[PDB]
Amino acid sequence: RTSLCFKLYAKGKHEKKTWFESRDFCRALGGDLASINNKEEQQTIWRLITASGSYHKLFWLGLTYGSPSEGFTWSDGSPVSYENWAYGEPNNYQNVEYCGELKGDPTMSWNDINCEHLNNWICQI
Ligand SMILES: OC[C@H]1O[C@H](O[C@H]2[C@@H](O)[C@H](O)[C@@H](CO)O[C@@H]2O)[C@@H](O)[C@@H](O)[C@@H]1O
Ligand SMILES: [Ca+2]
Ligand SMILES: [Ca+2]
Repeated sequence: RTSLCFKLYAKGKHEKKTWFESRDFCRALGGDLASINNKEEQQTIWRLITASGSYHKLFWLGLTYGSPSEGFTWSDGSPVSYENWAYGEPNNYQNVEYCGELKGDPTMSWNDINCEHLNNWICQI
């Protein structure tokens, strides 16, 4: 009753999803794509990664670009109260990168990528 819990969805290519497909999946089970709003949540997700041996994997988070006057937003509506972008990111590479992915290594860094790319994902509930 006092927290959301996180769950990794590491998938082979035949079951990977776009950002929107991943958001729809997490919402259909009663949650949303995961937001990382502070260092505590970052640590919780890193611990899940260490527990699963799911090392060096990339995962969709709930980061998505809104209108120009909103900038990057979290799908769950939470504030962008913490940022852990990789160096130079977000860079909107070739003008087509509007969704955020986690690099699931010890840096736990974020990168904007094309929303239609197939990826693993993380839900919260
Ligand atoms: O592929 C687009 C991506 O390319 C470059 O990033 C590289 C690396 O730093 C990333 O961690 C991995 C995983 O996304 O992708 C590339 O190998 C950068 O130009 C990056 O901004 C861009 O999104
Ligand atoms: Ca949160
Ligand atoms: Ca990028």
